[PDB]
Amino acid sequence: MELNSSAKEDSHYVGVLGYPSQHDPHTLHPKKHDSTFTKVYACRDMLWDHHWEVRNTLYAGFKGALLGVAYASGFGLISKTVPSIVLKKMFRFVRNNNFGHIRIMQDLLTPYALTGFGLGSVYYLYQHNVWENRSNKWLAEVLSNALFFQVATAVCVNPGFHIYGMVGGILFGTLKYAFYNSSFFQEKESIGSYTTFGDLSEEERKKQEYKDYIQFLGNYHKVRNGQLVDL
Amino acid sequence: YDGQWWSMGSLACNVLFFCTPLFLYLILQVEELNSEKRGGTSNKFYHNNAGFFHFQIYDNKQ
Amino acid sequence: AFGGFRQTDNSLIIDDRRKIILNTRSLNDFQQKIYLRNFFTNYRPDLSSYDYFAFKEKLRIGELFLNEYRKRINNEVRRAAILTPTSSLREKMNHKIADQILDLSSPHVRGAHFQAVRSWTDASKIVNYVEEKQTKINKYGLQFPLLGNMTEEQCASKEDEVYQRLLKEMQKPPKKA
Amino acid sequence: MFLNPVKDSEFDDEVKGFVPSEGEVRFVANKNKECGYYLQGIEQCRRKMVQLAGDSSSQFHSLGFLPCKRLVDAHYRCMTDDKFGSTIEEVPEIGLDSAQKFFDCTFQQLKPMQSCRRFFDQVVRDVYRANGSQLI
Amino acid sequence: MNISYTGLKLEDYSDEVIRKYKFPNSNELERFLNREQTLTVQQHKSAIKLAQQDFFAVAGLLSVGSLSYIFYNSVGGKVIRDRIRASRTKAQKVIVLALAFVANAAALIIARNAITAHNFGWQAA
Amino acid sequence: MSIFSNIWINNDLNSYGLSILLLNIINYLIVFMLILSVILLTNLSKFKSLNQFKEFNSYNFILYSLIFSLLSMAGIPPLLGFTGKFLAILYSSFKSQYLLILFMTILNIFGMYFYIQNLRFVVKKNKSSILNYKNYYVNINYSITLNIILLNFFNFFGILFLSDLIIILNYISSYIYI
Amino acid sequence: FFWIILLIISIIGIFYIISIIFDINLFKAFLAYSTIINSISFILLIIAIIF
Amino acid sequence: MEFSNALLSQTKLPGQQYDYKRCFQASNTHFECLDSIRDAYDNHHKCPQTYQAWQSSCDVGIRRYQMDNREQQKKDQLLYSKEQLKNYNAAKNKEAYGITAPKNLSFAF
Amino acid sequence: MSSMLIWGACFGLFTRAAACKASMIPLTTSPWKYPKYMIVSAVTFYYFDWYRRMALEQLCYNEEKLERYQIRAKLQSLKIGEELSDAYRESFFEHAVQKNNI
Amino acid sequence: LFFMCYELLLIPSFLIVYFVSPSRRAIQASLYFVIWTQLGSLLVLIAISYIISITNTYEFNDLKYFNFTNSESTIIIFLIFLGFGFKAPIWPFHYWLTKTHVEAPSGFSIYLSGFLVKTALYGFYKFNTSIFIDIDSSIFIAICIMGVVDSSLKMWGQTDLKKLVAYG
Amino acid sequence: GVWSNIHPTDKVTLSFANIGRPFRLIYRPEIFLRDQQAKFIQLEKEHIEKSKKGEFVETTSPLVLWN
Ligand SMILES: CCCCCCCCCCCCCCCCCC(=O)OC[C@H](COP(=O)([O-])OCC(O)COP(=O)([O-])OC[C@@H](COC(=O)CCCCCCCCCCCCCCCCC)OC(=O)CCCCCCCCCCCCCCCCC)OC(=O)CCCCCCCCCCCCCCCCC
Ligand SMILES: CCCCCCCCCCCCCCCCCC(=O)OC[C@H](COP(=O)([O-])OCC(O)COP(=O)([O-])OC[C@@H](COC(=O)CCCCCCCCCCCCCCCCC)OC(=O)CCCCCCCCCCCCCCCCC)OC(=O)CCCCCCCCCCCCCCCCC
Ligand SMILES: CCCCCCCCCCCCCCCCCC(=O)OC[C@H](COP(=O)([O-])OCC(O)COP(=O)([O-])OC[C@@H](COC(=O)CCCCCCCCCCCCCCCCC)OC(=O)CCCCCCCCCCCCCCCCC)OC(=O)CCCCCCCCCCCCCCCCC
Ligand SMILES: CCCCCCCCCCCCCCCCCC(=O)OC[C@H](COP(=O)([O-])OCC(O)COP(=O)([O-])OC[C@@H](COC(=O)CCCCCCCCCCCCCCCCC)OC(=O)CCCCCCCCCCCCCCCCC)OC(=O)CCCCCCCCCCCCCCCCC
Ligand SMILES: CCCCCCCCCCCCCCCCCC(=O)OC[C@H](COP(=O)([O-])OCC[N+](C)(C)C)OC(=O)CCCCCCCCCCCCCCCCC
Ligand SMILES: CCCCCCCCCCCCCCCCCC(=O)OC[C@H](COP(=O)([O-])OCC[N+](C)(C)C)OC(=O)CCCCCCCCCCCCCCCCC
Ligand SMILES: CCCCCCCCCCCCCCCCCC(=O)OC[C@H](COP(=O)([O-])OCC[N+](C)(C)C)OC(=O)CCCCCCCCCCCCCCCCC
Ligand SMILES: CCCCCCCCCCCCCCCC(=O)OC[C@H](COP(=O)(O)O)OC(=O)CCCCCCCCCCCCCCC
Repeated sequence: MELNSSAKEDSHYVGVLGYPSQHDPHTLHPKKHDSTFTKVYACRDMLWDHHWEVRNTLYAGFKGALLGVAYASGFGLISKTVPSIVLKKMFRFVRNNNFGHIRIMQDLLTPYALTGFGLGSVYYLYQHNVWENRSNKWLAEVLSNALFFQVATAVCVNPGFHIYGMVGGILFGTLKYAFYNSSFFQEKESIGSYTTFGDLSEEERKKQEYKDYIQFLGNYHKVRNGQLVDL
Repeated sequence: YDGQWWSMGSLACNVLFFCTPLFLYLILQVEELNSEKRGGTSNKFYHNNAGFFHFQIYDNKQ
Repeated sequence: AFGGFRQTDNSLIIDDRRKIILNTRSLNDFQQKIYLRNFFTNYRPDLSSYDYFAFKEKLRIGELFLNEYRKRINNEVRRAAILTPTSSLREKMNHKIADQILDLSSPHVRGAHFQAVRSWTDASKIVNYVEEKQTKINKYGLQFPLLGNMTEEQCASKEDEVYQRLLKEMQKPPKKA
Repeated sequence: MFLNPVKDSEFDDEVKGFVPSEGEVRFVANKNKECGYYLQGIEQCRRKMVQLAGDSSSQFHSLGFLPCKRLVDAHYRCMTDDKFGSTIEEVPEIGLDSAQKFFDCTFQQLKPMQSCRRFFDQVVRDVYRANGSQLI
Repeated sequence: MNISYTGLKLEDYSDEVIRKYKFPNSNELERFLNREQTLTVQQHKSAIKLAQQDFFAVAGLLSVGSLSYIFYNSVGGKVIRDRIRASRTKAQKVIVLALAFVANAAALIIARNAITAHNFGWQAA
Repeated sequence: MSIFSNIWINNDLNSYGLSILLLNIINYLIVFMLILSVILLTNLSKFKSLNQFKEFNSYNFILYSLIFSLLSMAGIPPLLGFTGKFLAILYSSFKSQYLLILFMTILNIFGMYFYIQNLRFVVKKNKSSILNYKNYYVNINYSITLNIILLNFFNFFGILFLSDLIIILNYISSYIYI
Repeated sequence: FFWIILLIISIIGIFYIISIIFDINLFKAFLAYSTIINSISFILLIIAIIF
Repeated sequence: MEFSNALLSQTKLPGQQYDYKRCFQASNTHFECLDSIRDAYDNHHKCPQTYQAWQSSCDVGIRRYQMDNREQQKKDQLLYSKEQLKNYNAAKNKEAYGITAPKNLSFAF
Repeated sequence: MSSMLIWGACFGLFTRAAACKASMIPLTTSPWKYPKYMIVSAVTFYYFDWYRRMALEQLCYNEEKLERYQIRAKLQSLKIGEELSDAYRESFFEHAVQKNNI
Repeated sequence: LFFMCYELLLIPSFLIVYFVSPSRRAIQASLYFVIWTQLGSLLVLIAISYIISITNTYEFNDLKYFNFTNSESTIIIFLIFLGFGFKAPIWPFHYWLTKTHVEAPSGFSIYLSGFLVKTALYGFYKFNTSIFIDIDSSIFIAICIMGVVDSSLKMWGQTDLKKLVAYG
Repeated sequence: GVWSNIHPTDKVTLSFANIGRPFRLIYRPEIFLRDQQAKFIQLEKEHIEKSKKGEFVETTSPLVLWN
């Protein structure tokens, strides 16, 4: 399981290995002789185009809405207590209308779905238009998430919890830098791996590696300090 | 009650006191601009001594 | 044995000397040591540990020596003020003394500043100046009790050496022009 | 160290200091960091040979410090980047005097490696100053 | 381990190389082997013995002086102490006054002796 | 893991994290055993609320044994639990887990106060009577006191002898080929 | 697969107990929550090990 | 444990069993022949009959363990000697009583 | 100091004294338990001194095998496509051909 | 050994404050002292773990031959400064100091203020002079100056002599 | 003394300072290095033999090991 696999890909390494690259265009090119239906159906590649800002914003909004609906299903609705009269009226609606449960679910999940969609869209636009080309990636993530979650906790939950929102945002930014923008448990390269370029003979490479080993010996403290017994 | 601290006393003085650390940091950075452009002492952990502590006894044993 | 800390950056490293390409996140401990961490953190990394300790001590003594120059010129100005009346005092000061006072200003001598901001070249020059003074002193062996420690045999040998050197210098003829 | 004598000096001994080029300093520092193993090896092998054949009656007394020759040659090659010969004996005339001083420091006077590394680095610096663009 | 005299012949190496890698004088070899080029292990041992003896003397003298002073001048109030010392015999008064001072002064003198390097043979002129 | 002309060099001991985990488990069990032995030495019915920590305000041995056991559970440096916590943090740093170190520290400090706050309740107006009476006199068990004393000695001086325990645990874990 | 599940469980547990461990008023609850806190710490250590 | 040769060799079929006496007799014969050959690299083809007997008698996992152990033994024999190791261990144990003070103001590196 | 038997004897003596103090009984109670504790402590700590060194020796020997596991585990951990790369191809062939000496 | 000696000072001081302080508020003051100082102790412990795990050395002088990257160096300096400033009181981490000084034995307050806050300074000096740091110290200087300003401004409003001396 | 007589370093330093390093490296580092250099030893031996002979091999020249 990997998070944000496409972004953290070594194009050079995959190219030298021949491994398929996630940066391939992934596009459809219908022929001019093809049917009109085929030409129309080939337009779906715009739904895969990752450079379409509107598509990405709707994608982020859908993610946020799904998260909000899941939160409502799990914790939000069960924690919130509805008035007895309101419950009786909505149960009466279920009795008097077919599929009344669907409309009740729509009514209950509308707030969570809408707020989740708004948060997702705003967060995507915020992170993309701002902080996308900063120098210190960790600092950018921490500051952006801190500010965003401070505002989010002030608005959605309560203005009196904005400090906790900011602290949670700092924690979430650190976590995202650790396991979303970085590959700690998602390694796709062997540690110490490399590639060879240039017309260097195997003898020359072995000689250079012998020199590298001699240098590496100095890492050991005992040899550097000359504190070894005569074997 | 929550938020009483800002109102109590004088709001302007409370805000100034709250922002004092930011003012100090900004003054330090503006001062360090002068150091950078001139060549004088700058706010950094100078490392002239290669880890050699002040008047430390450096000896070896047979 | 020295180790390393896992890297997160996704940059590529091209080593032209070894003719290989690595990635920052994929480096092991030795590769990190070779490529990262190879920068210098002292004025004269070429010197050994003992040599750089001597260099550091000479640099500290040289800073103190420049401060001593400033203190001496200030004392000379006080002496001039006391000895010479205010009339002609500035006339006599507008000479070597005033130029030296200005030339020993803060950029050239660290009076009371926390750090004397010196490039490695400037530090090397200061150490060379201190070593030149040390060489001049040791020619005649003026550093036995102060700025040096020696045994009795060393002192006797140095006395004989200085005696021979002084005799040769006296016998040398005057420099022409 | 890093002091040049005054050619036209009123008195017998006068010295004027100089600062080596940043390229020379970088080269010496990098090569010392890479080849420091050989210098420690030279020290340890010098002590080992003295212990083994220091006594006059020892059978190998006539071969003293010859085993250190391989270490010295390896150190020279590492410091000079395998150029300018494969042995210390192949040192250029510019550094021959400093090489002789280093050998006297190490094997005849048996002075500390702190002292003799100065002369070895002087050999390397002489070669680097002579060539310049050849080593970098 | 390939660093050994085995297999080495003087014929292979040049005369200059042999002269370069020739053993120094026997005295020089002995000094290098014993690490006595500058100072002898016996000199180190003598210095250590003197240091330990000086520390023991200094610490014992300080302890004796401190305890004697405390016990002699910690008998009660001013009036009580004055009356006790007045009834004190002549020799007892002398010891009470002199013991603490002598112990402390001897400790301080032994401390000063080490830093003061008077026993240097170059005293002349 | 380094490669020099097809020669692998390994300066890392893989069977070390498991040894550290075993060490932490053993240290927690030892401290838990110490506190539970202190409890068992006394009357069990007295301790039923955090307020009842004052009931430990008994003669010096029990009082200070409880205090040091609570501190050790908290993770105060000189005591035994500190060794486990410090070695866990050291292994996390060795594995280059800065976020894990951050979360470990948050949990450690919160738990530290959780243990420490009971020292406030330990204070009692008078001396408690928590010992069972047998033959008209309080029953003090020499065997449990001796076991508590050995546990106290090891709790105080675990750092000194920890190298041997670490060697033994690494020896046990090295058999696992992971 | 285990790494992400362990991380999520550890984070949720820490943020859930940070407040609960200060709401108990019983000796048995104190002992149980000591065990729970140590369990979470050892789970974090296990994540570090499996890394 | 997927990478562990020992743990993988500990696996077996439900009805599989090992005749250790026969396997060790065959392995002893084959290794005696190999030692008589005394080559740097074990060339089993120089001992065809014993090699076939060893293959038949011993299981693949047992053979893998035996070959790895033989390689380790060859490396140790090339490197060290009994008297050398005895002297080195004695010197190291003697050193363990003393302290290892830092060497300040070094000359290398 | 150097004798583990003497160290254990001292440990047992101090343990007995501490037990008496903790129990609030006179230190002269049950005098026969002093030599008993000293002997038990000396023997157990002597055995542990032997056991720690035996465990250390066996651990050093086990690390030799663990190095073999690490080398082969590293090669099998290589990502798909890296086993024939220039950085691992020679080592992979060494472990797949030269060491295929069954 | 340096770090262990630094961390050993907690137990005796806590025991003195807990069992020797006459005032009843000393019970809570001791807990505040322990928690506030232990947070900084954990920070310094993290820094020491970073140094030891990365550099296996312990001689305090082998660090000359090992250079920490920029990220490692900045993390180490931040952790070291904050951790040692928890002990050596800095703004805003002086609430524990005020509480402990007010509610501690008058004889132990002398020892605390006089000495126990300077072991942190000594440790910070040692670590930061051993490590090479390539970061701007403006933030740390600002923190120190803010602490000075805060304490100086609050001096006036203290009618309690012990608390006034604590602010000094 | 006795408890530390196994290693010159103190027990606390042994327990904490050494994290993840092989006990073969902590104790008996000479054997660890020699095992690590096993093949380099024979390469150096072959280089010395060839150097005594007319041939001079530059590939293995850097391999001059003393520990
Ligand atoms: C397979 C397992 C399940 C089998 C069926 C159940 C039998 C097993 C039961 C045991 C299992 C656990 C049950 C727990 C019950 C919990 C309580 C409860 O809800 O029941 C109490 C409820 C009340 O009990 P009562 O008081 O006795 O009865 C009072 C009334 O008489 C009752 O009358 P009523 O009309 O009031 O109740 C009707 C009831 C049952 O529901 C129905 O009436 C039938 C619904 C059929 C599905 C309709 C959706 C479209 C399906 C398309 C399928 C093809 C897709 C192809 C895609 C191709 C792509 C290329 O309504 C609901 O459950 C409400 C939700 C129904 C809609 C679900 C929509 C899922 C997709 C949503 C996606 C996101 C949309 C975003 C917005 C998009 C806008 C454009 O009990 C019942 O009515 C009978 C049991 C019904 C259980 C339904 C459980 C939910 C699952 C529904 C189907 C999900 C399909 C998912 C795949 C397709 C996705 C598109
Ligand atoms: C960012 C660009 C900067 C450059 C541009 C130029 C500078 C522009 C700065 C802004 C100036 C105009 C806005 C200030 C309005 C007053 C503050 C405020 O809003 O708080 C609510 C305001 C204050 O509430 P409060 O403090 O709770 O009331 C206390 C009671 O009056 C009971 O009082 P009490 O009888 O107990 O006596 C206590 C009294 C007296 O207290 C004392 O004696 C103790 C000392 C107090 C501080 C005195 C100032 C010291 C110098 C400050 C330097 C700051 C440097 C760091 C910041 C640098 C930023 C660049 O405390 C006060 O001072 C309260 C009066 C308001 C604060 C006045 C002093 C601070 C104002 C901000 C100065 C910023 C200067 C920046 C440039 C610096 C040089 C580079 O509430 C009211 O409206 C009630 C009436 C208060 C008197 C108002 C007098 C007229 C002010 C102008 C009105 C027209 C403004 C039009 C604005 C148009 C859009 C921009
Ligand atoms: C009758 C026993 C006679 C013993 C005589 C001395 C012989 C050694 C002790 C042998 C005891 C064996 C049986 C266990 C009895 C204790 C447990 C018990 O249940 O007793 C109940 C028994 C009766 O019950 P109770 O008295 O009603 O209950 C009261 C409580 O026990 C509460 O009482 P407490 O508050 O007084 O308890 C002590 C308190 C506070 O105790 C301390 O703080 C101990 C301070 C010792 C003085 C020296 C400290 C020097 C530190 C310098 C920095 C080193 C840094 C090294 C790097 C790593 C970090 C350490 O708690 C702690 O110990 C926790 C902090 C531990 C800090 C770790 C310091 C390690 C130092 C290692 C030795 C270094 C030697 C260097 C010189 C030689 C070089 C070759 O208790 C007693 O009779 C009093 C026991 C008091 C502690 C005794 C030991 C203190 C003196 C140690 C001197 C030798 C150095 C230490 C090493 C010893 C060998 C490993
Ligand atoms: C750095 C962190 C370190 C953390 C350490 C954590 C643990 C520390 C505390 C516990 C340590 C064990 C203490 C001894 C056992 C408890 C009972 C006891 O002996 O006192 C009763 C008994 C009291 O006698 P009493 O008061 O006259 O009469 C009592 C009743 O009236 C009448 O008595 P009774 O007739 O009812 O019962 C008589 C029997 C009562 O004693 C018992 O029945 C023993 C109960 C414990 C059984 C488990 C012992 C396990 C020992 C191995 C290491 C693991 C220890 C784990 C401990 C915690 C486990 C939860 O007495 C004995 O025979 C005592 C023998 C004790 C030594 C047993 C050694 C077994 C070794 C088995 C494995 C060998 C290696 C296999 C390798 C295989 C390789 C393939 O003790 C004594 O007579 C002497 C007391 C004073 C000296 C005590 C010396 C203790 C030395 C402990 C060394 C620990 C290992 C080395 C240090 C490791 C870290 C560097
Ligand atoms: C476990 C570790 C915990 C870490 C704690 C992290 C602290 C989180 C603090 C959040 C503060 C609130 C969000 C700030 C968002 C803006 C950040 C920014 O602009 O910096 C981006 C830019 C992007 O920088 P960059 O990434 O291009 O370059 C980085 C440079 N180096 C590598 C040297 C670090 O960064 C900065 O210029 C500031 C960096 C330091 C942070 C300063 C925060 C200032 C907050 C107050 C702003 C006041 C505005 C005016 C109003 C004043 C009052 C009236
Ligand atoms: C009573 C007398 C009072 C006198 C005035 C006292 C001070 C008043 C406030 C001074 C503010 C100075 C601001 C400029 C300095 C910025 C330093 C810096 O680089 O920080 C970047 C910081 C981050 O710095 P950093 O430390 O990350 O930088 C990287 C490290 N270096 C630089 C070494 C490479 O980014 C910020 O967060 C800055 C936020 C600024 C928010 C807006 C401030 C506006 C202030 C306007 C003041 C009014 C006008 C001037 C009045 C006086 C005119 C004479
Ligand atoms: C060839 C072998 C020959 C062996 C011959 C047998 C030798 C026997 C030696 C016995 C020595 C007994 C010494 C008792 C000293 C009592 C001092 C005292 O008064 O203290 C009271 C004090 C006070 O006890 P208290 O609690 O009654 O206090 C009284 C004071 N008030 C009133 C205030 C309460 O307590 C003690 O110290 C006594 C208990 C500790 C006794 C420790 C004895 C250790 C014995 C070690 C023997 C080691 C032998 C090694 C042999 C090796 C052979 C290879
Ligand atoms: C108060 C006098 C101070 C004298 C100055 C030196 C003090 C040295 C430390 C002594 C500590 C107390 C004794 C410890 C005994 C012990 O168990 O000591 C045990 C250890 C034995 O160590 P080993 O077992 O390793 O050999 O003792 C020593 O190592 C040396 C002890 C000190 C030797 C000098 C003795 C001087 C005697 C002076 C007598 C006059 C004093 C007058 C005072 C008023």
